[PDB]
Formats: sequence, C-alpha cells, structure tokens
Amino acid sequence: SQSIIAYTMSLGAENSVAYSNNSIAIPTNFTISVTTEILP
Amino acid sequence: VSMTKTSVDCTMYICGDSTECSNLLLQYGSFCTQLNRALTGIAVEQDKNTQEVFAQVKQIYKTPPIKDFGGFNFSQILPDPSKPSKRSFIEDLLFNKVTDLICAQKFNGLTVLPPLLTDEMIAQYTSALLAGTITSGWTFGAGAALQIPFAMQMAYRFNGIGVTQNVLYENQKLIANQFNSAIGKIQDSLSSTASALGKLQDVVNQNAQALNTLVKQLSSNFGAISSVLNDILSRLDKVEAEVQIDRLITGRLQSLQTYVTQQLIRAAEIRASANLAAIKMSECVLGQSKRVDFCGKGYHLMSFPQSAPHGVVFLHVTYV
Amino acid sequence: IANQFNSAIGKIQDSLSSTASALGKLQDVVNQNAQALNTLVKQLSSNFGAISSVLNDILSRLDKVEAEVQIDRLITGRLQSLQTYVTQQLIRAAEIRASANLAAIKMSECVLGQSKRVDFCGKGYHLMSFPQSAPHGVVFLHVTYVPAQEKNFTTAPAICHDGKAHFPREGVFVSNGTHWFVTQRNFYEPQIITTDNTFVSGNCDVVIGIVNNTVYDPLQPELDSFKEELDKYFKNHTSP
Amino acid sequence: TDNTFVSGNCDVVIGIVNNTVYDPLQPELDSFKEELDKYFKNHTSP
Ligand SMILES: *[C@@H]1O[C@H](CO)[C@@H](O[C@@H]2O[C@H](CO)[C@@H](O[C@H]3O[C@H](CO)[C@@H](O)[C@H](O)[C@@H]3O)[C@H](O)[C@H]2NC(C)=O)[C@H](O)[C@H]1NC(C)=O
Ligand SMILES: *[C@@H]1O[C@H](CO)[C@@H](O[C@@H]2O[C@H](CO)[C@@H](O[C@H]3O[C@H](CO)[C@@H](O)[C@H](O)[C@@H]3O)[C@H](O)[C@H]2NC(C)=O)[C@H](O)[C@H]1NC(C)=O
Ligand SMILES: *[C@@H]1O[C@H](CO)[C@@H](O[C@@H]2O[C@H](CO)[C@@H](O[C@H]3O[C@H](CO)[C@@H](O)[C@H](O)[C@@H]3O)[C@H](O)[C@H]2NC(C)=O)[C@H](O)[C@H]1NC(C)=O
Ligand SMILES: *[C@@H]1O[C@H](CO[C@@H]2O[C@@H](C)[C@@H](O)[C@@H](O)[C@@H]2O)[C@@H](O[C@@H]2O[C@H](CO)[C@@H](O)[C@H](O)[C@H]2NC(C)=O)[C@H](O)[C@H]1NC(C)=O
Ligand SMILES: *[C@@H]1O[C@H](CO)[C@@H](O[C@@H]2O[C@H](CO)[C@@H](O)[C@H](O)[C@H]2NC(C)=O)[C@H](O)[C@H]1NC(C)=O
Ligand SMILES: *[C@@H]1O[C@H](CO)[C@@H](O[C@@H]2O[C@H](CO)[C@@H](O)[C@H](O)[C@H]2NC(C)=O)[C@H](O)[C@H]1NC(C)=O
Ligand SMILES: *[C@@H]1O[C@H](CO)[C@@H](O[C@@H]2O[C@H](CO)[C@@H](O)[C@H](O)[C@H]2NC(C)=O)[C@H](O)[C@H]1NC(C)=O
Ligand SMILES: *[C@@H]1O[C@H](CO)[C@@H](O)[C@H](O)[C@H]1NC(C)=O
Ligand SMILES: *[C@@H]1O[C@H](CO)[C@@H](O)[C@H](O)[C@H]1NC(C)=O
Ligand SMILES: *[C@@H]1O[C@H](CO)[C@@H](O)[C@H](O)[C@H]1NC(C)=O
Ligand SMILES: *[C@@H]1O[C@H](CO)[C@@H](O)[C@H](O)[C@H]1NC(C)=O
Repeated sequence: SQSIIAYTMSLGAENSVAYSNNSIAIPTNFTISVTTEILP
Repeated sequence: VSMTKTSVDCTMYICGDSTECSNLLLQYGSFCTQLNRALTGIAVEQDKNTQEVFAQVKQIYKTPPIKDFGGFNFSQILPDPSKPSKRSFIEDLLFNKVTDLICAQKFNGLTVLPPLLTDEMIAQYTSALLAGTITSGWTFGAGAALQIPFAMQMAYRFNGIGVTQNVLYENQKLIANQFNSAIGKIQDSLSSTASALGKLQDVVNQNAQALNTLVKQLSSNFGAISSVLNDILSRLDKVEAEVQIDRLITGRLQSLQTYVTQQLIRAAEIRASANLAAIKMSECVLGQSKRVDFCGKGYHLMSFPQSAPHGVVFLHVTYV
Repeated sequence: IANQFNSAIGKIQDSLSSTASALGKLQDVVNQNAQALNTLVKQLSSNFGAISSVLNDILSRLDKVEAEVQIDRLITGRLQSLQTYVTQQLIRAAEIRASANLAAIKMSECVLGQSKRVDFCGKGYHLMSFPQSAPHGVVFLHVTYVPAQEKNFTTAPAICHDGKAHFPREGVFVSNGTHWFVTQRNFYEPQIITTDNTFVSGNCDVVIGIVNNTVYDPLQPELDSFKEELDKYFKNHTSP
Repeated sequence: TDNTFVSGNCDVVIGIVNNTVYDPLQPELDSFKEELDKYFKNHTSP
C-alpha cells in the first residue's frame, strides 16, 4: 500500500504567536543541548 | 543569494542532431558527462544557498490580526492578503525593478530549471522571520518563540547599545514616528531609482550574457568550411566531413569548457555572497549585532529581511 | 546541568553510531577528490581520433611524419585533460579554503572563547564548544543553553510608587496575576521590587502602559526597627 | 552587601564557605546609636 507521492512542501508547522501589548513568556527551565557541527 | 539553474545537454550544445558528431564526440568521451556533473553541481547548490539564507527557522510564525506594536507601523513590510501573490508592499518594488534570447538559448539544448522554493515560499519564510522578529525579538532564534511587548523588545535593544531603557520610553512617539518616516523613505527610494538594486541586475546580466556568448559561439567557423554542422554533413562524405566536423567539435567543446569554468568561478562568488547573507540573517535578523557597521552604519537596533529576485534585502534599523 | 550535559554527550556517541549521513561533508570531499582522480585516469583510454590509445602501437605502424599527427592528437587531448582536472582542483581547493577559514574562526570564537553571535556556535545561547579531529576535517561539539519550559505572564514597562516612574536595572517587571516582581530576562526567578533592583526617572505621565504598585525600601525597616529601639530607650527613660 | 547579591540558603551551593559579609549601613547607623545614647544619657543629667 506504499506508493511514490508528490506534494507542495509544507515549510513547517503553522504557529500564530501569543503576542499582546502586555504579555511576556519566560523560561522557568532550560535544556543544556549539545550539537555536532562538521567542517572540512 | 542564488542564480538561474542552468542545465545543458553537452551533446546538444556540440552535436545537435548529428550521429556522425556523436560518434566523433565519443573519441573524447567523458568531457561531456564531466561538464554536466559540474553544471548539476551548481544547479543543486542553489537550493542549498536559498535554504541556508531563508530556512533558518523550521516553524512558520504569523502576525496577530491586531497591530498594537507601540506605533511602529510594519504594514509596509508585512504581507498583503489583497495580492495575487502574498508578498509585502516593499517586496513588489523589488520584484518590479529587476529584469527572443531566452527562446534562442532553448533551441540550442540550454535549459533553466525552476528553483525548489517558489518566490511565495521565500516570502513565506521571510514572513515568519519578520513576524518572529516583531512579536518575539531574538528569542525565536535561540529557542521556542517568547512573545514580548514591542517597546519592551526595543528597550532590550537600547540596553544592547548601552543606551538606557528610559531613553526609549521618554521618546517612544518620536522613535515610532522616525521608524515610520524611515520606511516611508525606503518605499520612496525603491520606487524612484533602480540603481541601488544594481548588484542583482549585474548578477543577472552576467549570467544572461554568458548564455548569449555561449550561444554566439555556435555561429563560428573555427576554421571549418561552415559554422553550421549540417551544412558540412550535406556537402561532404565520411572521409572529408569528419575532418571539418572534428574542428567544430574541438572549437565548440573548448567554448563549453570555457563557459563552465567561468560559471564554476562565478558560482564561487555567489556562494561567498550566500554565506555572507546567511550570516547577515543569523546575526542582524535573529540577533543584535555588537559588530560595528556589520548591520549598516550607526549602532545596531534590529533588521528586517525582504525577498528579492535571486537575492535578499536587509532593512537595518540603527540608533544614530 | 551536569546530568543534562552527560545525557547530551551520550546522544553524540549514539548519533554518530546511528546514521550514515553525519560525516556527509567529509565523505563528500573524499568522494570528489577520488572521482576527479579517476576521471583524469580515464581520459588516458580515450582515442581522440588517433588509431590507438596506446602510444607505442602508433610508433609500430607509422613514420616520423604520420606518428607526429596521430601522437599530437593524444598530446593535445591529454594536455587538455590535465588543464581540466587542475582547473577543477584549483576551484575545489578554493571552496576548502573558505571552509578552513570559517573552521579557524570557529576554533578561535567557539573554542578559545564564548560567542554572542546568534546561531554562530550551534543553535541556542552559546556556553562552550569542544573540538574533535576527523579525516581531513574538524568536528565541533557546540554546547548551548536552550530555553525549554516557558510560562505566560503579564508584564508592564515601568512602575509608579511615589508618583515617580521606576525601571529594572537589569531584568523585566512581571505579575503572577496578584503581585508585581522583577526578574532576569532569560530565566524565571521573581524578586521583590526594591530600590536596589531598580532606577528612577521622571513622573508617571509620559510612560505609556505604566502601572501602580509599592516599591519596597530595605533601608526603611532597618530604620523602623531603629525607631522602635529609640522609643524603648524613651519609655525606659520615663521610668526613673 | 554592595559588591555581592543574595539568593537561597547554605545547603545548595557545592563548596560554599563561611565568612562575614560587611554592611556599610551597619556602623553608619551604629555611630548614630552612640550619638543617640549620648543624648539619652545627657537628658538623665538635668
Ligand atoms: C503571587 O505571588 C505571591 C508571593 O509569593 C503570593 O502571595 C503569598 O501567598 C502566600 C500563601 O500562598 C502568603 O503566605 C503567608 O500567609 C500568612 C501571611 O500572614 C502566613 O500565615 C503564612 O505563614 C505565610 O507567611 C504570602 O503572605 C503571600 N505574599 C504576599 C506578598 O502577599 C500569591 O499567592 C501568588 N498568586 C498566585 C495567583 O498564586
Ligand atoms: C495610580 O495611583 C495614583 C495615586 O493614587 C493615582 O493618582 C490619583 O488619581 C486621582 C484621579 O485622577 C486624583 O484625584 C484628585 O484629582 C484632583 C486633585 O488633583 C481633584 O479634583 C479630585 O477630586 C481628586 O481629589 C489623585 O489626586 C491622584 N494622585 C496622584 C498622586 O496621582 C492614579 O490615578 C492611579 N492610576 C491608575 C491607572 O490607577
Ligand atoms: C559554616 O557555618 C555554619 C553555621 O555555623 C556551620 O553549620 C553548623 O555546623 C556544625 C558542625 O557541622 C553543626 O553542629 C551541630 O550538628 C548537630 C546538629 O545539627 C549536632 O549533632 C552537633 O552536636 C552540633 O551541635 C551545626 O548544627 C551547623 N549549623 C547549621 C545551621 O547547619 C557549617 O558547618 C560551617 N561550615 C564551614 C566549612 O565552616
Ligand atoms: C498563553 O496565552 C494564550 C492566550 O493568552 C491568555 O489566554 C487566556 C486563556 C487567559 O490566560 C488570558 O489572560 C490571556 O490572554 C494561550 O492561547 C490559548 O491556547 C489554548 C490551547 O492551549 C486555546 O484553546 C485558546 O483559544 C488560546 N487563547 C488565545 C487567546 O490564544 C496560550 O495557550 C498560553 N500559553 C501557555 C503556555 O499558557
Ligand atoms: C527542569 O527540567 C529537568 C528535565 O530537563 C527536570 O529534571 C527532572 O525532574 C523530574 C522530577 O520533576 C525527574 O523525574 C527527572 O528524572 C529529572 N531529570 C533530570 C535530568 O534530573 C528539572 O526537575 C526541571 N526543573 C524544574 C524547576 O522544573
Ligand atoms: C500604517 O501606515 C499605513 C500607510 O500610511 C496606513 O494605511 C493607510 O491609511 C490611510 C488612512 O486610512 C489610507 O488612506 C491608505 O489607503 C492606507 N494605506 C494602506 C497601504 O493601507 C495605516 O493606517 C497606518 N496604521 C497606523 C496604526 O498608523
Ligand atoms: C530631537 O530631534 C527631533 C527631530 O529628529 C525633534 O523632534 C521634532 O521637534 C520639532 C519641535 O522642536 C517638531 O516640530 C517636529 O515635528 C519634531 N519631529 C518629530 C518627528 O517628532 C525633537 O524635538 C528633538 N528633541 C530634543 C530634546 O532635542
Ligand atoms: C493594550 O490592549 C488593549 C486591548 O486589548 C487596549 O485597550 C489597551 O489600551 C492597550 N494598552 C497598552 C498599554 O498598550
Ligand atoms: C533600662 O535602662 C536602665 C539604665 O537606665 C538599664 O539598667 C535597664 O537594663 C534597662 N531596661 C530595659 C528593659 O531596657
Ligand atoms: C575538592 O577536592 C577535594 C579532594 O582533593 C575534596 O575533598 C573536596 O571535598 C572537594 N570540594 C569540592 C567543593 O569539590
Ligand atoms: C550635654 O550634651 C550637649 C550636646 O548635646 C553638650 O553640649 C553639653 O556640654 C552636655 N552637658 C553635659 C553636662 O554633659
């Protein structure tokens, strides 16, 4: 039931931001994350 | 940021509709494939360069419908739902100003592929970057987007240039009025002249010229009896035709190697421009530059991207 | 913090163990130097119209005037092969220089220090990076502080107390709904609004969206407790 | 107290040490206590 499909790429999830003239969000917690970056 | 995805059938550009020329071209062989690998290299590179500059965030941020941004009137640089393609106002000025030869190339086995991202998709990444910058400041770059009141973002910016946050609030009207006045000049400028966009036009005109020049080398004798392949094949037999064709294959193949060498080199220029633009996005748009003049003259406050044909515009905001 | 870092380094060994594509750029460069070498080799086999690809055979069939024609095809075509490969390689090399110069700048700014450039040393606010060697290349293990659990709050630009206007020295003013606090712009830790947390400029009329609350003074109860110390020496001095 | 800032209690910081921390306001008031006590005492006198 698998097949080759074709589609317009969705660039990501949609997300309207919770903006208001008096609203802020603040991180109560954080992740220490490590990435690799590879260079010639 | 990018340029046209040229693709050429080397056999097409050397030996259009001749099997005799095809057999002779096989005496050289891999030069035909090798150039196609090189052009295919540059053609796939455009999608990288365009992803690297614009696809810096993998989530599509959108403006609220209400525009309580402290008087800062971004409506000139945000999208327009009334349009048949959803760019902003200032982006239509960019698209209107940058500019049969294109069919003449098409007859010769030269082709131009479309980019992976449509110019609307570029406007869509730009919409997310710009709306993100307004609604969220730098925070959408470094993590999940945190909303902030726009004048509270501007206070942070002011502190980022060591100017105290009360110096913002004590003049918020004058600041918004000047921001609006400046974007008014950005429109007036980009509406008036076309010379400021001359970097992009000069990039198009080189690529277009290199295709015109490569076309104009077909109409060359190279010291064979005709510049036209068929007019040799019509007149001469398998002893004599081959010697007049072998010259045109040689001259034409040398003329292709030249165009491809020029284009690989040209593409190294554009990639430097792509890397610079990606950094300018990453630091001026997703951040605040402490780097001096790197985001325009004056102390950096913030910058807004606007899409352009094969390039990007940064609108840098500076305290002076 | 240490446990999250240990958990992250664990994921690096796992990532590099799990996918073929991770060393993509380095494996790409090796493939391009080898493919270009084999392409250069393979042009030795091409006739260029000469009666053989093998240079000795031609000598074994033609004199100094006809061998010169057949051999000059192979020289011209061959020399064009080296002039091709060396051009591709001078170009390839120019790509590698820009990569190396970035990698030198990243070594300096991401390893010998801590960059403020956004996303320059990996995604998230930078803390440090560890360099690792690779075939013809370098890997950076960039360490960043990524915000992870945000909460909604009300905020105001400024506060009015004595009918003068007040601002954070560093931080932002936020309400839990019922009480106003000041806190650092990049981690939630609320504080009582005090003179020491704040600085003052002007009256309450100019700042748009300004709100009313107390400002606490840590000198004040240190003098109130000193007024009550003073009154108790007075009441005692009423007794004799 | 002006060179420093304050958070939490003594349990959480690995390797925290003990010392005094000075308050410049303390003797600035305590000399005002000696000044005050000299008024109190003199007012016993008349
Ligand atoms: C917003 O933050 C406020 C400060 O944390 C918080 O108010 C505090 O609420 C606690 C109870 O939850 C009170 O605790 C005290 O209650 C009496 C005081 O006489 C004592 O018996 C207790 O031992 C204890 O000391 C605090 O007094 C109160 N603080 C203030 C400044 O009023 C609010 O509850 C928070 N609001 C929300 C929506 O959670
Ligand atoms: C924030 O707190 C302020 C202090 O309580 C408050 O200011 C007070 O507002 C009222 C109404 O404007 C004034 O009322 C008096 O106004 C004149 C005299 O100036 C008289 O004609 C009236 O009858 C009345 O007595 C107070 O004098 C005024 N005091 C000060 C120092 O401002 C703000 O209005 C409060 N704002 C909000 C949004 O709550
Ligand atoms: C820093 O100063 C701290 C406060 O003086 C001090 O904590 C005190 O340390 C002593 C010795 O560890 C404890 O002594 C008592 O311990 C238990 C009861 O808790 C009893 O069994 C013992 O007989 C004895 O009475 C104190 O209780 C403890 N006080 C507190 C509030 O924790 C630190 O030890 C000092 N650290 C350094 C390195 O100087
Ligand atoms: C952050 O807030 C938005 C909306 O703002 C608040 O929403 C009210 C419920 C109340 O708290 C008001 O004082 C604020 O204006 C939240 O958006 C809501 O999300 C839910 C789904 O989770 C959705 O059903 C609602 O329609 C949304 N409402 C609005 C106005 O957008 C958002 O979820 C909050 N985020 C967090 C982490 O609390
Ligand atoms: C901040 O986030 C970390 C996880 O990223 C939280 O640590 C976890 O805490 C729960 C209990 O609440 C434990 O079950 C997990 O095993 C913990 N994980 C680790 C890595 O220790 C941390 O408690 C959060 N802090 C706050 C204030 O919520
Ligand atoms: C933001 O600026 C735009 C441009 O001046 C304003 O939109 C114009 O508003 C006037 C008055 O209604 C109209 O005559 C124009 O036709 C509008 N132009 C466009 C492009 O919409 C807008 O009103 C301003 N917003 C604020 C809050 O000042
Ligand atoms: C700072 O300079 C600004 C202009 O850049 C001044 O604002 C103008 O002031 C005059 C009156 O002096 C008004 O007629 C203009 O309409 C104002 N322009 C705007 C856009 O607001 C401002 O007055 C100066 N302030 C100080 C303290 O020197
Ligand atoms: C914030 O928005 C509300 C409408 O939601 C408006 O009535 C109010 O005046 C605004 N206040 C500020 C400080 O911008
Ligand atoms: C009251 O003052 C006297 C000296 O005048 C002193 O001896 C006594 O301890 C004081 N008592 C109290 C309760 O302060
Ligand atoms: C520091 O190291 C010594 C061992 O050399 C250890 O006994 C001591 O408890 C350590 N203190 C801290 C704060 O790590
Ligand atoms: C009392 O104190 C005053 C200072 O307030 C001083 O001038 C005066 O000499 C004192 N008199 C006695 C008797 O101590």
